[PDB]
Amino acid sequence: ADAKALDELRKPKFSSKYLIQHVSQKLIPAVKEWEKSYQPPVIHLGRVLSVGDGIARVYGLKSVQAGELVCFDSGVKGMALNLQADHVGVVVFGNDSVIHQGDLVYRTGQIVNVPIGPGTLGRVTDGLGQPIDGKGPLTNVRSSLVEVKAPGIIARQSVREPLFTGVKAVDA
Amino acid sequence: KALDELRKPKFSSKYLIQHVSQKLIPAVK
Amino acid sequence: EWEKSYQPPVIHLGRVLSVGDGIARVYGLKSVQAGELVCFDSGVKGMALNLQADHVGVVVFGNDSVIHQGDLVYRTGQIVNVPIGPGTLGRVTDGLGQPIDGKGPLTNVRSSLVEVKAPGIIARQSVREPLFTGVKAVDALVPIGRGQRELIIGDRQTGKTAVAIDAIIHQKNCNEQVPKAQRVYCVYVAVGQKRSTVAQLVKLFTQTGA
Amino acid sequence: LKLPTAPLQLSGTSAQIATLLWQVAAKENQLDKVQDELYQFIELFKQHSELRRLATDPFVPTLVRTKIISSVLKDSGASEITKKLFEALADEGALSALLEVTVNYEELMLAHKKEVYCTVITAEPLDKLERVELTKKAEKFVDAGFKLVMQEKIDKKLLGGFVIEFSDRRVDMSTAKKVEEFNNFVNKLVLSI
Amino acid sequence: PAIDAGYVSQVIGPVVDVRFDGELPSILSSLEVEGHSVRLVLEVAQHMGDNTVRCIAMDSTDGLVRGQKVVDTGSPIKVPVGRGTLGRIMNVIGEPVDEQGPIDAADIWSIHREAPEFTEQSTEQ
Amino acid sequence: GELPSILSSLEVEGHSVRLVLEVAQHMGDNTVRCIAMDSTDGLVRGQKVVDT
Amino acid sequence: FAGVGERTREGNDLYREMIESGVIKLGAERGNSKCTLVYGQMNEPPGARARV
Ligand SMILES: Nc1ncnc2c1ncn2[C@@H]1O[C@H](COP(=O)(O)OP(=O)(O)OP(=O)(O)O)[C@@H](O)[C@H]1O
Ligand SMILES: [Mg+2]
Repeated sequence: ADAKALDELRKPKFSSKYLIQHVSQKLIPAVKEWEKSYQPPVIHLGRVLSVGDGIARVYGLKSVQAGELVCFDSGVKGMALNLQADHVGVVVFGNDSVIHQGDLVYRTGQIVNVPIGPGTLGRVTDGLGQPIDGKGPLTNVRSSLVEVKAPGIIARQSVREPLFTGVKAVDA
Repeated sequence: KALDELRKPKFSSKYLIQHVSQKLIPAVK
Repeated sequence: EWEKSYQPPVIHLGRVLSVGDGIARVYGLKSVQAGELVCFDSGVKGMALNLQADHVGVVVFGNDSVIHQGDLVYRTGQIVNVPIGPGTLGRVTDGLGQPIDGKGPLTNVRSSLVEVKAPGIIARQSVREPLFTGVKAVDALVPIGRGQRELIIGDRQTGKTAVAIDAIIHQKNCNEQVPKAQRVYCVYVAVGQKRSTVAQLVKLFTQTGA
Repeated sequence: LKLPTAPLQLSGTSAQIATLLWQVAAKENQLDKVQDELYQFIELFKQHSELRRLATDPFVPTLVRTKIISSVLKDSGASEITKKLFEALADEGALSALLEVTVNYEELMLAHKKEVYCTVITAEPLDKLERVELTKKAEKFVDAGFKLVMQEKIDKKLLGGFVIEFSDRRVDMSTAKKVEEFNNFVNKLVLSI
Repeated sequence: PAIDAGYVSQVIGPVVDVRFDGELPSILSSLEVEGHSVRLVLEVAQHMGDNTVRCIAMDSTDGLVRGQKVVDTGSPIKVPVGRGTLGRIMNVIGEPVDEQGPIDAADIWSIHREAPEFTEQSTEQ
Repeated sequence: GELPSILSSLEVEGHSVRLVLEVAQHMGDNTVRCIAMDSTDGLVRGQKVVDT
Repeated sequence: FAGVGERTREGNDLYREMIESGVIKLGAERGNSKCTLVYGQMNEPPGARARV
């Protein structure tokens, strides 16, 4: 059953078309009577195959980046951890009880972001940068990746200045 | 290649032939 | 007589399905034996260990970097063997008997299987004659007869090799004094050690004469 | 019951359906009506994307997937072996097993016309008598009432003789290896004297 | 340009699978990924079996898409060696990370080789 | 049809004691996995299960 | 000095202290250096730390 024997099945080798021509005129009438039972097909969007343990398996999402924010139609964010050949395993930033099998997964097009800036100063945010202090959205702010690589050897210098704790045992 | 979606099958049943044999055997005259 | 009795064997082939971590899964090789030497077309050998219904699992005697997907692996027809005989004395061989001391091929030697059935009840006799270790903590308290397996167990750097090396060195001192029939020929198998540690031992064994 | 013996013993769960498909098509003498009906369906998946959506898309309901397949195959004289197979593969969502059944249906079919393929590599191209003396060598390398076809290639790295390649074994009665098998025999024997 | 240029088939953290349409790279070969934000080389670890190699990323894989073109360099990771590399800082793939310009090299040796043989050892203390 | 949400309650139709299942995960292929709040002895494959 | 998976602060400390020691010379006197540094420190992904 090797691929040398399977890629011979690319080229046609039937030499008798009495069933190709028959069902090609009955297939499209057959599919047309079952259209309210088809979910619309999904290629660049996603559809949830399995959800449970706080991990969703998402069919589709043909052009997700590894480790980017996906958005379920429930409004929950996820992060595409492993892109597999057939599905995408996302980890759900929130409660997985609101994600169902069959739900649309939308792509945000960005690796996982938080709002950074001067306007995030003062605020109580959650693990994803969404504010929970109740005093509005974050303004005067911009998105930055949460998995930046640390600066290398040549981007650093020695530690020279003191950070005063105010704790007497510590700063002594 | 447009047939490359079907090259690798995976099944929902370990006992798939025990269902296939219950439909192919009564196709015999 | 060789040429008048000569047909070349059919060589059964196999394709490498997948390869990695020193294991090659092989399609085909339908007449390979369990525990048989195979030969990859990269020159590296292998041993067919688990013969599954769809593939053969082959452990690779060497570096698996030269094996690709779809490489041709041929069976050799033979269970794994090594050269035995007196021509192995004095030589440093590798795990399959090929000499690594750089002194040419093993002359005066004969290939025998490495997995032999151990001698049974009717082939034994009582262990009665002593093997002198030369280590007097051993030969007084825990003495060793000829035909007896004795464990040297301990932690690291507690002197387990030194008990073993002194058994080998002492046999050289005893072999110069006994008749030819009762002389002890040592074999030291060094598994998983450094190559520097092994080159220090053949330096000691050459200097002692062992 | 009593089914015919399949010529080959194969692997599982897609090669195991194909040897059952071969056995009910050997009972009904439909071993080549079922084979090209497989070959039509291989071509049917290439042209219709909604027919191969019934094999890859996991969100197609199983009541849809078995009713599109049955209502499309109800006519055009398909074998009852075929339209029972295809509703069985659509019941379980195993319609994507069909490239792998067709490959194993071929190997059972080619071992039923004992036709075994070959490749003979020689040094220079053959005579018409060098062809006839060679099959007399080569049908003693197939162990039944099998027929060899042949495929003739050349290699002057061989010094005469031939190499027969059967895609699962080769036999090298070329004299280029008979030199090396001679030399290593006398390079072993002068070291034994 | 079509064959010996595979595509990213699946990404699981540091481990990438690339599918090559023909002529798989050897195990320990280096593979460059085209279109990444940084230079991402992948060292081939395994041949998975269906024209797929399993390889290890020498940098981060956040950003890899499942169709991304992967070229094979036909050799392992080859780093600059010599007296020109003295006083420089290199990373895993031999790039200078000290901002002192390119490393002039006597040779570019692959980072994979065997041990010295048993005849090559020196027993002196 | 549509699956119950995770942590939804399911009641098994026709059983000696009221058997309540709580949906633990969506397994795929239109199956949910449930943990029972009572004994599952006497439960038959194909018994009707109502989503609350 | 192969730094495999250790602190990047320590890579900067050794590099700077080798420049003031004259073990590493920068600029046109680079050839009079005695040490070359290879660094795969603990911020690297596990493929880079497995090969450095
Ligand atoms: N009887 C002894 N008298 C003095 N020194 C000894 C003796 N035995 C061993 N040593 C010293 O102790 C060290 C450990 O010995 P040895 O190498 O034999 O231990 P080992 O059990 O082989 O350890 P490992 O194989 O774990 O390295 C050696 O350097 C040896 O020089
Ligand atoms: Mg030791």
